Amino acid sequence: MLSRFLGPRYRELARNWIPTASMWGAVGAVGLVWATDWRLILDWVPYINGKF
Amino acid sequence: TLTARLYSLLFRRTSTFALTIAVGALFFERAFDQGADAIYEHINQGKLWKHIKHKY
Amino acid sequence: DLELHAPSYPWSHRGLLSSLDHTSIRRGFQVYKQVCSSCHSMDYVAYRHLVGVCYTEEEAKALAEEVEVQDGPNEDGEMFMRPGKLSDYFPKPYPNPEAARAANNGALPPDLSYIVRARHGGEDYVFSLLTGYCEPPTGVSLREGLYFNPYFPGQAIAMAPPIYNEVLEFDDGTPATMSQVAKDVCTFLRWASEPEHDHRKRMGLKMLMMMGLLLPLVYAMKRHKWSVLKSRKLAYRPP
Amino acid sequence: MTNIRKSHPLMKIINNAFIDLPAPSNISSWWNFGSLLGICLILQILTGLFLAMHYTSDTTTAFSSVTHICRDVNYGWVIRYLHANGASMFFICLFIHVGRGLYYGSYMFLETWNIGVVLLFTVMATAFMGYVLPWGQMSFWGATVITNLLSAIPYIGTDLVEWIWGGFSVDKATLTRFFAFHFILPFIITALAAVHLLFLHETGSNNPTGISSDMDKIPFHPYYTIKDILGALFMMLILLILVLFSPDLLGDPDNYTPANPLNTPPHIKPEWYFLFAYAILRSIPNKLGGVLALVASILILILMPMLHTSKQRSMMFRPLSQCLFWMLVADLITLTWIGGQPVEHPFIIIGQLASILYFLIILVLMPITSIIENNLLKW
Amino acid sequence: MTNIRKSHPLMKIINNAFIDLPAPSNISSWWNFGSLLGICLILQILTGLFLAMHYTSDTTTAFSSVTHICRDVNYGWVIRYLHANGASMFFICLFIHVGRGLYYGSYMFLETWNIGVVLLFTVMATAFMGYVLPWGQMSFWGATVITNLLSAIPYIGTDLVEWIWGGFSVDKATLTRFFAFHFILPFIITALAAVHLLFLHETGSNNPTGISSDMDKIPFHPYYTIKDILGALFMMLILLILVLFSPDLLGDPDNYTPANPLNTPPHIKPEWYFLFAYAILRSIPNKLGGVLALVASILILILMPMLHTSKQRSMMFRPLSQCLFWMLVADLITLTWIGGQPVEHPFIIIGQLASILYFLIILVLMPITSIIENNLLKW
Amino acid sequence: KGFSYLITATTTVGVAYAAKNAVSQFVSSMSASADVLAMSKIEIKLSDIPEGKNMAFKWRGKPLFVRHRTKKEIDQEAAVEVSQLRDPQHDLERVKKPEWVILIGVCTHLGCVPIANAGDFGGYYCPCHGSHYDASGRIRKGPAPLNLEVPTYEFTSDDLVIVG
Amino acid sequence: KGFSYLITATTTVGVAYAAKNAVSQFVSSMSASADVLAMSKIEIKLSDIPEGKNMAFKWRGKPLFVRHRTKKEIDQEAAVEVSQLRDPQHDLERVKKPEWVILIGVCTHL
Ligand code: HEC
Ligand code: HEM
Ligand code: HEM
Ligand code: HEM
Ligand code: HEM
Ligand code: FES
Repeated sequence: MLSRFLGPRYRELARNWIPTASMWGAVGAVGLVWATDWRLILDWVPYINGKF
Repeated sequence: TLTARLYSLLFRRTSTFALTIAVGALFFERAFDQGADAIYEHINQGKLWKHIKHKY
Repeated sequence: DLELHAPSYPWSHRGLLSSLDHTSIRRGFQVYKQVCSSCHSMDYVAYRHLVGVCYTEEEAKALAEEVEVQDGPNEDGEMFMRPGKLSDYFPKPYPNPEAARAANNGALPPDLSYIVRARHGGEDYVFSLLTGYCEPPTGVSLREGLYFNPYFPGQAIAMAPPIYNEVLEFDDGTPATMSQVAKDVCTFLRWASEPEHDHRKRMGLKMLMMMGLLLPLVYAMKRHKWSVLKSRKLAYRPP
Repeated sequence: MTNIRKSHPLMKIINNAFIDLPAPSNISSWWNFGSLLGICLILQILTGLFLAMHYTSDTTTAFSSVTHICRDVNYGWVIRYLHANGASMFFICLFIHVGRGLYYGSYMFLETWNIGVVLLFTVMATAFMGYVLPWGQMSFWGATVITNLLSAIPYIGTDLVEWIWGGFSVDKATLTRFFAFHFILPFIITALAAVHLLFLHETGSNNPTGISSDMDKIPFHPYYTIKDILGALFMMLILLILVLFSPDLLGDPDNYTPANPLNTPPHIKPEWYFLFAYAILRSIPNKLGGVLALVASILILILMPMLHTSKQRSMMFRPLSQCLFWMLVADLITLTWIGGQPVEHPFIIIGQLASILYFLIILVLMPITSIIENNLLKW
Repeated sequence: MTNIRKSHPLMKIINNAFIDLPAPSNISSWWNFGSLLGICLILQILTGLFLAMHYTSDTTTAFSSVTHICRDVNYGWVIRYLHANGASMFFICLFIHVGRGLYYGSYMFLETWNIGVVLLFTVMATAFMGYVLPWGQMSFWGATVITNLLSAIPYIGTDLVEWIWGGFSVDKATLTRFFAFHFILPFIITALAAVHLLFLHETGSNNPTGISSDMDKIPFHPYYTIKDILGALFMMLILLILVLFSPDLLGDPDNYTPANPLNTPPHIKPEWYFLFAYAILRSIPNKLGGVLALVASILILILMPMLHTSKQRSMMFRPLSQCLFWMLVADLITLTWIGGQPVEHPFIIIGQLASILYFLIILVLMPITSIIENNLLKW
Repeated sequence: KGFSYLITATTTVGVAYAAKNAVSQFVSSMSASADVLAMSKIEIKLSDIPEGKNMAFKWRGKPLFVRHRTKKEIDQEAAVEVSQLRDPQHDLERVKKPEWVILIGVCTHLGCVPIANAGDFGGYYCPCHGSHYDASGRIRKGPAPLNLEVPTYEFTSDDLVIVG
Repeated sequence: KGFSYLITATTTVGVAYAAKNAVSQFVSSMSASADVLAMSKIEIKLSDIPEGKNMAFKWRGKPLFVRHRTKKEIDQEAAVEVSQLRDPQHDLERVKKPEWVILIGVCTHL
């Protein structure tokens, strides 16, 4: 976890996997709000909000 | 074909696959619950407490 | 001996996805309160469960305060009597089982919180029982105090006729015919035994639909991923 | 440098047990029940824990606790009836599993077969204690009868019975110890099921044909895993139908009366899944003979690898023996029905013949027949 | 013909486990605390079961049931005090085991160390719940305080408190569910311990010298089986002095009082094995900071493998680091004593200083000392 | 590929809904029971308690104190100083009827039982650490984080107050 | 060899003593607790009661009717035909003391 991981190839690899990791995090966020039935997000949503 | 565009758009990436599944479940739970409650109240009409609440 | 089984009556809730008529539950609670509660008990059901099923909150509160229920020791050293509220179970009519046995001829009125889930036959039993009273047949002489009911095991139930025509006045104005009273009380007792009867059925409905959807697709998945083995078309080429 | 599936020490066993396990290519659906058992056990563990979440194993409050679960706790009725019907369905799959083992000649696998017999014993004991827990009329009276059956043992009978009771009769102590035993035993079943799988994996599996499939094995992951999931979905279908449309279909209503040790119920029938032995227990007039017959009815599975004599491992190619096996299944159904019925004129003799024929098929008829086709097929 | 010990599946597993496992010869006494842990766990698995069969987990009979076990049960007091003092000795052995791992650099076996941290977490949760079970004044009030600590988490911290509580306060549901979880969890401990051993076997034990001893390994069966027998018996010696002579020596006497949610006890503490973390809890004025410090005090063991900078993995040859380690041990004992005392002058400042010193040693002093250490020895 | 993966996607969304709506069953089961909720509703507080006296209950599961403070005790809390402490919060502000002051019972900042009734600095004296809550509950002698938070209520009438 | 194996034998005999005691504590903890063998145990009745008196008792969990069966009742019970009785138990075989007959107060048949 040191200067080894810092380098142009590692930065480029970061850039390559940023879209995938970021929208994986989006997947996780959507799954979390769905599972928890988080109102503070779901109220702002369309048709879904009619559940409450 | 609509299926071909669908796959090329949001099915190739497994992470986009998961996003599609999750956002689909978001609306599937809503639609299925509304539809099943609708069928249930239609089958049992005038018997559930919701249908007879207004009397009292 | 013999055991005359109860015929299968066509109850409204008998259907696969049919729930009880909650207005019939409202009517069937009144008969329990004014007739059955005089000797029987429903200890496992409180006024709280009544709301949203056959009464609203204010009516439930008024009904609960109609009766008087015992609360714990006051700040003086003794029992203090208070009117009931939402979180009070249905009042016991008799202080203890011994008082119940002594007050009656010597029998015990079973609690109705489960009498429909305990008697073999269910509602069809109880209804028929309440409507099965008749003159004992010739050659049978029941003791004084015993009453003849063919559906009751032994035909020697110690129950005074509970329901007679025009026993109580239904608030909505439905006629007080013994059949109506018995039907409503049996629906109410079934609800008391199985409070989830509505929701369970509702849940079942959904289970019917989605498992009617998951089962093919999952099967469609299996044949999808198992087709490689099902179209192998082997070949043997020895020298 | 190496696949984590086959590099991580913990992942080694999982990969070799469920991912890259060589399984026979022609495995029928009758083997899916092997998964259906295990998955079902987890529900019994999963549900049974939540019942233990709200439960006071006390004579004066156990029934009240169960009613409070089914009436007050959020969706407590779901968990309770899921648990009970899951136990019944568990025994359904256990019987089907034993039938599959008998048919396709799996008892040649010895160690797995004996371990499975031990599993069966433990599961039946667990179900007995579980039915004791609700403390209804049938609960208490069936427990009293079944534990009194142990008095037939010579010399140490009464002391053993009083030991199991924890006192002089089924009471506070009996219920309290039964709850803890019911808690512990399923974990023993889980460890023993792990041992079962460990023993099985060394001999592969028995395909329906019975011939060795070592040369037609297939990877486990893309295959049966999905088929096992489909089987689990069908099992969930049956279980959910049972729970959601008739929770007390497989259960005597008399249990809903609080256990009163003053009134014997009109019938003392145990659960549906025990009568097949209970009927045998009723058949033998002698009490000790009855208990020995009852235990031997289950123990007879151990003798099965010894009694097999047909030179073919499986039952796929033995017609007369197949008729015998289906006669055995019909006998089991008849024994269950007889155990359901009381002890009267038409049922006593039927139970006698059912027990005699059930033992006769396994001990005499099946091996003698197995000789017959061997002589018929020029070997 | 093959030797059954090294050919039978179960016998092969046991043989590789603790029969012919190549272990270092210079393994000191401090490694015995490995086996002893499991032994106590086994005893803890055992006695609790015999407690669980006379415990009615209800707030109106829990204390009465415990008194019943101690008084009107054949040799029940022995079982109950065996349970309590066995918990105390289990935590003694766990702390000594963690100290051994820290000293001789056994955290270099990564997976075993992580699994050990998980075991520590789950066993401490189990012990907390078990101490809640007897339903004394100290039990109830400690449960209230400790669960109420979870309110500090933002947003969703409030909701977890009633979820765990099962209501609006520690009441019926909390006691029953704590009994259920306290029953189930030790089997999870057993599973994780089996995985711990599994991970340890792939590298072998670490000798006190730290350097690999693959040229000196000796078989386990003749030598260490008797050594761990001696260790377990010696541990039983102390345990029996605890139970038989002064049973309530480790425990607040106020626990022998029916729990009453109307009178806080004058003196409030967790058990002796939790006071050390309670010290850091009361050190940080901020509630959320207190909970984070509580988690970190244990979780900091996960950072230890990374912070190791000395070229030696063994602490035998590290004098300065040895003084630092013993200062850390004194720091932990000081934290325990401070947690015992009420929060007043001068205990408050001593607690702050001890917490800061503990974190500072584990995070900063040890690595800097290791670096100057290596500089002092040409590496 | 789209057709096959669409079959897979539909199966996955069905399984997802089932899994959510079963794990939610279990979690809600472990949540608070209906009886607890029906006990945590409005609680019946009656006349009983006479003036100038503090008495306790266990509403919501916590040791609520309702102190009937005399109308003279209302004037005595009027003399209770405000600004210089941590929580001035005049007793009139807390409760509409200072004749009947009510507050949840737990001492914040881990305190031994403050002596009840009129106390000696105005309503209590917390022995473990300072504070010594006022007759309105406020931190009377000390900066102790905050006073015993007052439960909300919709009191029916005098000698009839319901708390919730 | 004899010396070393004597050390072995003494160790294992001490361990056998300790092991039996340790397991016997558990097995006895299985056995009837003190309370259950103080009330459900034998309860010792009385015999000062007059003739033809069913001394009302409550033990074993059930009521106890110990009645002083008078001589007339004794001979009537003995003369009662066992064959017609639903129970195939003769009066003299059912009772050890004809003039003091003890029965559990509960009836069968609920
Ligand atoms: C009014 C609507 C009702 C209903 C639905 C029932 N009862 Fe009664 N009951 C009474 C007594 C003394 C007994 C004991 C008789 C015996 O069990 O031997 C009973 C019994 C019952 C049963 C049990 C029948 C069975 O199958 O076991 C049931 C289902 C039942 N009752 C329902 C006494 C009374 C009254 C005395 C004044 C009144 C009024 C009622 N009962 C009314 C009702
Ligand atoms: C081997 C799997 C299991 C089987 C076959 C089984 C079987 C049963 C049965 C048949 C009942 C009676 C249910 C009723 O009559 O309503 C029962 C009850 C019970 N079981 Fe289980 N059980 C199993 C696993 C477990 C486990 C692991 C636990 C504990 C975690 C548990 C806890 C309970 C409890 C508390 C009851 C009483 C509540 C009730 O009656 O449902 N069970 N069990
Ligand atoms: C606790 C319940 C049980 C579980 C979880 C279990 C688990 C399994 C599993 C998963 C399989 C592989 C799938 C299969 O072949 O069907 C299997 C196979 C087997 N089990 Fe069981 N089993 C149980 C009970 C039994 C019983 C009661 C027996 C009989 C005594 C038994 C004997 C066998 C045999 C012989 C096989 C090999 C079948 C074959 O591959 O042809 N098991 N078991
Ligand atoms: C991981 C090992 C275990 C530890 C460290 C542990 C710890 C404890 C502790 C500290 C107590 C409180 C004792 C007291 O205050 O008197 C306790 C009580 C209890 N434990 Fe455990 N326990 C363990 C395993 C078990 C198991 C496996 C069971 C169930 C079989 C069990 C059942 C009980 C019961 C019923 C009580 C209440 C009886 C009592 O407190 O005296 N324990 N446990
Ligand atoms: C549940 C309680 C535990 C059990 C039953 C257990 C079991 C064992 C056993 C039997 C050994 C081998 C003997 C020994 O080297 O000491 C061992 C080694 C080890 N355990 Fe644990 N352990 C437990 C808790 C922990 C904890 C809390 C940690 C630290 C986080 C840990 C880390 C280790 C390490 C590092 C080793 C290797 C020691 C060496 O190589 O010298 N264990 N464990
Ligand atoms: S002690 Fe009660 S406020 Fe500090």
